Amino acid sequence: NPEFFLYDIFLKFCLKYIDGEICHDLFLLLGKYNILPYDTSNDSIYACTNIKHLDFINPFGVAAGFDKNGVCIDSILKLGFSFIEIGTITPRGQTGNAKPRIFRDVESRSIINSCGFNNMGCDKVTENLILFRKRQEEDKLLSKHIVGVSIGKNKDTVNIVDDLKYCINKIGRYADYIAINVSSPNTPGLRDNQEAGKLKNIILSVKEEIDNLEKNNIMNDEFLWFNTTKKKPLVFVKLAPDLNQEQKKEIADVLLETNIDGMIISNTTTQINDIKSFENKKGGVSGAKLKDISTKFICEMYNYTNKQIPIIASGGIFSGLDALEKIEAGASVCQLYSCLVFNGMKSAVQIKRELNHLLYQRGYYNLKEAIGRK
Ligand SMILES: Cc1cc2nc3c(=O)[nH]c(=O)nc-3n(C[C@H](O)[C@H](O)[C@H](O)COP(=O)(O)O)c2cc1C
Ligand SMILES: Cc1cc([C@@H](C)NC(=O)c2[nH]cc(Cc3ccc(C(F)(F)F)cc3)c2C)no1
Ligand SMILES: O=C(O)c1cc(=O)[nH]c(=O)[nH]1
Repeated sequence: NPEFFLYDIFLKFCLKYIDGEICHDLFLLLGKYNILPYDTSNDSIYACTNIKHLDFINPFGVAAGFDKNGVCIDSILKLGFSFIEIGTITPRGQTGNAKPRIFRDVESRSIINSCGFNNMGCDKVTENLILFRKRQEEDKLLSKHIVGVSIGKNKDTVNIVDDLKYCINKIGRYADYIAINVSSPNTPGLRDNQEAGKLKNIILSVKEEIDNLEKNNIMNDEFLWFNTTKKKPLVFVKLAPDLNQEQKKEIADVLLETNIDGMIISNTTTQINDIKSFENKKGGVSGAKLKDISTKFICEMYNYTNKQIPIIASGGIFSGLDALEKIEAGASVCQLYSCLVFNGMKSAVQIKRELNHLLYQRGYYNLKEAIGRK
């Protein structure tokens, strides 16, 4: 804990004096050289959870966009997170929009971004994940930690599906699950793929390409799936909150039609117009202000899918209570982003015990029961 205390000092100075992207890069540099603190505590057995046959030692991971290139997986997980979603990645590396592209508002614990899927591309990120998977076998703090991969398209690409299949064939073996990103607001025209007709086509094509890796392989499953599950990656789809309610219904049954393994709710939003310092800026907003809207989006989709599609929660989770709200709404695991930005190295340590203490007070035996009790 003395270690976490020092990094909070650096955090505060960063938020006030340094550009956000520069801080974010320092974060990842510290992680790349393994000088962040560790959370070596046994996670409460009553707080574990699962998405279908995917097991999470605890209900908290890091959302996509934090480690877009998988250069910092070890150290983020060792902060106390049960999993991480890297990406979103694209087939080829791209620069994204021009800096400064991210702006934070400490006062409201909110953020606005317009990066534009900047990443090194899938060939490079794949070799980064392979190395992690090698280290994972050597490190007892990394065993049973889940790594998912968010996948998208390039600014230039016309065929959304052409980009996804390439990513899968390249990096599918090493992923525990795949997250289809059709919810980013800062790449023009991507959300249009969320319309049921286009989406169903995308899911089915994704699910297909995963199986073809399994089908044609001379070696056993033990050597094909170089991941944590030793099984083929699940398939999740991350959705945006800026949809009218009828659009949500058409998506729901498509998920049911395709037997999607899970749904991530939600992505950043553009509906927010209250925050002063973002009035000048463009892009998708995340943080506290996104909390209430994310929670509702969960209960609706949980409704439209008749509770048959596992939910991953995202958007405005800072507290152990914020988490229980997302779980009660029907979510099984929670993803964090803004919290890490405003709370720092201690984010996972703190939110885990808060939820633990809260589950006991509310009289829940374990976390699984609290799911969807609203
Ligand atoms: C700077 C930044 C980059 C992001 N990049 C991605 C991304 O590449 N893929 C994705 O699905 N979501 C991305 N997101 C959205 C977050 O992953 C998360 O879904 C959203 O920020 C809500 O979480 P929060 O309220 O805890 O911050 C990004 C968000 C931010 C602020
Ligand atoms: C992409 C993208 C995201 C961003 C913005 C939104 N991220 C951040 O502001 C951010 N991330 C992680 C932290 C915690 C942190 C803690 C300590 C230190 C150190 F090193 F100083 F001790 C640096 C950072 C912050 C403040 N900019 O680009
Ligand atoms: O990479 C990005 O710019 C991005 C993607 C996304 O899904 N959401 C977001 O806010 N930014």
